[PDB]
Amino acid sequence: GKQCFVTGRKASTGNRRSHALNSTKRRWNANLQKVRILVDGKPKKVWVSARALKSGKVTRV
Amino acid sequence: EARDILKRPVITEKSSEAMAEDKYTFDVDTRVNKTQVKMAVEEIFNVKVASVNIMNYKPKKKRMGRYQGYTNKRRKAIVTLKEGSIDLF
Amino acid sequence: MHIKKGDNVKVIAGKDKGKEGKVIATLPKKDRVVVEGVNIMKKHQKPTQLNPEGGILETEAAIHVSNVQLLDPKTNEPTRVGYKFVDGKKVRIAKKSGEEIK
Amino acid sequence: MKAKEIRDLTTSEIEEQIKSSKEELFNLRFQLATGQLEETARIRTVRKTIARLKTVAREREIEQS
RNA sequence: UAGAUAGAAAAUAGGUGCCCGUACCGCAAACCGACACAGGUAGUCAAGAUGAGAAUUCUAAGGUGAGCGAGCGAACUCUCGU
RNA sequence: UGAGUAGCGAAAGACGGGUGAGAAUCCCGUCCACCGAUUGACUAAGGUUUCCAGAGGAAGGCUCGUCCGCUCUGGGUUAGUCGGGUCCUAAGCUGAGGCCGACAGGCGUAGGCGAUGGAUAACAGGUUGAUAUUCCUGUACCACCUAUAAUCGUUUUAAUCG
RNA sequence: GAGCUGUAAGUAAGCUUUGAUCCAGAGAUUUCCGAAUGGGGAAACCCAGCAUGAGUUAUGUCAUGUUAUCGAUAUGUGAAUACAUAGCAUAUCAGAAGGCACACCCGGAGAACUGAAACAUCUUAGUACCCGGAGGAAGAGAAAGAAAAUUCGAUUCCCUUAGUAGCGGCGAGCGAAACGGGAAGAGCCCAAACCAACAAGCUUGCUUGUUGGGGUUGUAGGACACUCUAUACGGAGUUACAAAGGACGACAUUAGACGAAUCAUCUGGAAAGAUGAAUCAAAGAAGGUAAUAAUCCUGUAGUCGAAAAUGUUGUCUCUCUUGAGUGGAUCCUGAGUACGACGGAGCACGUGAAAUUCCGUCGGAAUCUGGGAGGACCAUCUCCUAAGGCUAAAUACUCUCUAGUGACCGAUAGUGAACCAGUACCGUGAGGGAAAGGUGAAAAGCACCCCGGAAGGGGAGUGAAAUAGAACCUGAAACCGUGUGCU
Ligand SMILES: [Mg+2]
Ligand SMILES: [Mg+2]
Ligand SMILES: [Mg+2]
Ligand SMILES: [Mg+2]
Ligand SMILES: [Mg+2]
Ligand SMILES: [Mg+2]
Ligand SMILES: [Mg+2]
Ligand SMILES: [Mg+2]
Ligand SMILES: [Mg+2]
Ligand SMILES: [Mg+2]
Ligand SMILES: [Mg+2]
Ligand SMILES: [Mg+2]
Ligand SMILES: [Mg+2]
Ligand SMILES: [Mg+2]
Ligand SMILES: [Mg+2]
Ligand SMILES: [Mg+2]
Ligand SMILES: [Mg+2]
Ligand SMILES: [Mg+2]
Ligand SMILES: [Mg+2]
Ligand SMILES: [Mg+2]
Ligand SMILES: [Mg+2]
Ligand SMILES: [Mg+2]
Ligand SMILES: [Mg+2]
Ligand SMILES: [Mg+2]
Ligand SMILES: [Mg+2]
Ligand SMILES: [Mg+2]
Ligand SMILES: [Mg+2]
Ligand SMILES: [Mg+2]
Ligand SMILES: [Mg+2]
Ligand SMILES: [Mg+2]
Repeated sequence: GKQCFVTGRKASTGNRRSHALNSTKRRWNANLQKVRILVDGKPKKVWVSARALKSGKVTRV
Repeated sequence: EARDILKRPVITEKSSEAMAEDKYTFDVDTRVNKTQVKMAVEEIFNVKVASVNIMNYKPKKKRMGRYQGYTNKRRKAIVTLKEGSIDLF
Repeated sequence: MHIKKGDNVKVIAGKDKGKEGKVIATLPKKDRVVVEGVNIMKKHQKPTQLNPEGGILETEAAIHVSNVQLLDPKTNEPTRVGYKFVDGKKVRIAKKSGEEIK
Repeated sequence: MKAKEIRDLTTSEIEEQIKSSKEELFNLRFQLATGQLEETARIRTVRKTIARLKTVAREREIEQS
């Protein structure tokens, strides 16, 4: 139950592939970072993706 | 509710011996307590109750033809009178 | 049923075909009727029962209602029955004479 | 007693009638238990009388609201 | 002790005190074993003679004669004695 | 079919008198034998009416059956004090918020539940076909309530509760 | 409209033309458990708080109501810590929860046996199973489309294209779409530019934010400027396009009513059969009646009917609401987006020359002289206008109700279950899971006598039949008996 508080960015499923094209299930996890932002006008430590943090679009306070 | 607390009198050999001892046996609502039984008897028969003993009887297996079943579970109270008497007849 | 307790009917089917009699009981759930003197059965009555005397008792057994036919009050012929409404009341009408059965 | 007479009665009269009918039913049950009741249909008659009394009382306390 | 409030009670008299279980089997024919099945089933009590003893043999209190019998008294098989 | 064959599940019975349509098999009696750290008496589980009385003999009972844990009919279990709850907690279970986790969910804090343990007031005798520390007799004890109270208190208190 | 108190017989006591029973609409009651919600708990039990009331001298006892958690919205108070923020407390809410139709839909996650005559890519298969979310349908949907002509003009679904083009250890296998023909059809609302009001920063410049207006696009549209048109005249509407109501009517559903016409003889227990002579038919569907009935019954064709509730509808009401054109100076037209790289996935397409589409990570545009697509890619041409949203119908399925149908079964079949079956029985449990229909037209179900304790039988009687006597229609075979001709 882990996802980006801002965008909902979450893990997905797919395959690991060998050179012989054998397939096993794996996940791609989001690059979430625990940051303190303003939630409902109050500070709160939430999970935010690096991309949602990129370009200062989220105010860390 | 007293007329609901008391269901019917019990008429058996043991119950008749008890009546000789001034003890009256009733089938009572399965949910009531000893105190409610005492109060109901005092209200209905205008007697003074010395004490009440009470007991539960399980449903009894009973058969009729090929159908198996059970009797109703019973709650039986035995009321010892302090003053007065009860005429069941 | 179109036949009713007390009606005078003719038996049109059975051993008693041709007999006439009074309807003394009806069984709506079985579509049967009991007619005086019709369909006599001999039942073995035990004297040991609540009736001291016993033996063979003869009594009318019920007959299927479609085996009896109402008699026309005028012509005394067996007749089917229709219904009219007179001042908001249903009246049984003999289909042969048009009279009112009752 | 039928619903028409019950509706003729007043609320206090309905309650008193319920009390007396319940007392009668209790006495009937005790006679039946002791083996002194031949007229057993009275039990059902009184039970339905009580039901009708309570039905009319409920109708009144509903229509008041 | 922090706290609470005018009132507290040795005694005397009187009164109130619910619900569930309670039968019966329970080293067993009633429980677990498909059976009225030589198995299994925690705990308590447990007399006399003998004896170290709760061993041994015979008895007490108490309980029981075991849910097919009657003959015969071969081989053979089993259990037992010489 | 095998075949009226294997079997009929550890053991000591005998006789008399009954009953009955019927008796080795039911009842009663006498004698005999068996267990007796027990085949005796309790009692926790488990079972769940099998308990008692009257009646029955199709089926069940490894035979028989007049009998039965079987069939039918009607009965039988009584508590302030016994065991459990209205007391306590162990392991363990659960678990507001909370932490974690694709979902489902997992973990876990306060808090709860939870005896196999702690606390906790009644004993002897009598009595039924079938219950008894439960009914009855006698004599007790515990908690609470109402009234009257020797006595003590009467607002920093000082009796009292805590 | 005359009987009735279920299966279900009996007895009893009763009810009913002053209208029972029974049928349909509406209403009342509706114990306890169960999401179960005062707390607990081994479901159907136990133990409480608060308020009010009953009862007692009082206690004990009882009755009714209320008391879970989360969510949302208010109110009060408010730590470390000053301000106030956790927190805490109170109030309101037809807010949520749980169930299921083993179906259909969307999504998360996702096998293996198997096939490839082995096996790993591949296949089975995005299937089974699990989980979340629904709805009566869902999903999709008004072109950043399909194409390449006289172009078409949202989506969905059917036929066909076609086992084609392709994909593929180029193995096994996998497998389109466009066009063409059909069902059904319906189109819309925002964001932004700009305008007005309000509030903060107080340049008290005019920046930000809220509300309302405006606006909605490719034939580029809109703002903006200008010119006509109207304050509901008209138009539209609760199926999107805004959202609640009201009146009357119609129809339909949920009980019902009427409804034509046959007699005789023979056989027979009984006639509907046979024979003879009739009749009706908008009715010759069907079932029943003592054997095979258009005319005996229930019905059928046809016609009629509703106090009440429900549903679908029409008209009024109600509600909402301007609609066009010209101009090219300026402005707006969806950004961490499109897109790229790496790693995956999805596209019929297995990374391939791989467009077209999604996910993770990292980088990262343009602004109408713009941007996307036409299967790498560039140019030209052509078609479109992404990065916001809504939308009926044609399509899927059936736990269910109503009316019907079958060259479907007929008791070892058909459901596992024609019958008291998800029962008996088996298992700690999940779970597995049977056997078993037929008297007779009518119960007329054998009075009475005899042997027997009974069971059972022999008579007698009922009945057409008892050789129909109770798992009682027929009654094959295996198998078991008695007697006997030949041996
Ligand atoms: Mg008790
Ligand atoms: Mg006891
Ligand atoms: Mg006992
Ligand atoms: Mg042991
Ligand atoms: Mg020894
Ligand atoms: Mg042999
Ligand atoms: Mg031999
Ligand atoms: Mg032998
Ligand atoms: Mg033996
Ligand atoms: Mg016994
Ligand atoms: Mg025997
Ligand atoms: Mg939680
Ligand atoms: Mg204990
Ligand atoms: Mg005893
Ligand atoms: Mg293979
Ligand atoms: Mg192979
Ligand atoms: Mg939809
Ligand atoms: Mg007719
Ligand atoms: Mg004829
Ligand atoms: Mg026939
Ligand atoms: Mg890639
Ligand atoms: Mg592209
Ligand atoms: Mg090209
Ligand atoms: Mg164009
Ligand atoms: Mg649709
Ligand atoms: Mg079957
Ligand atoms: Mg057959
Ligand atoms: Mg079957
Ligand atoms: Mg026959
Ligand atoms: Mg037969």
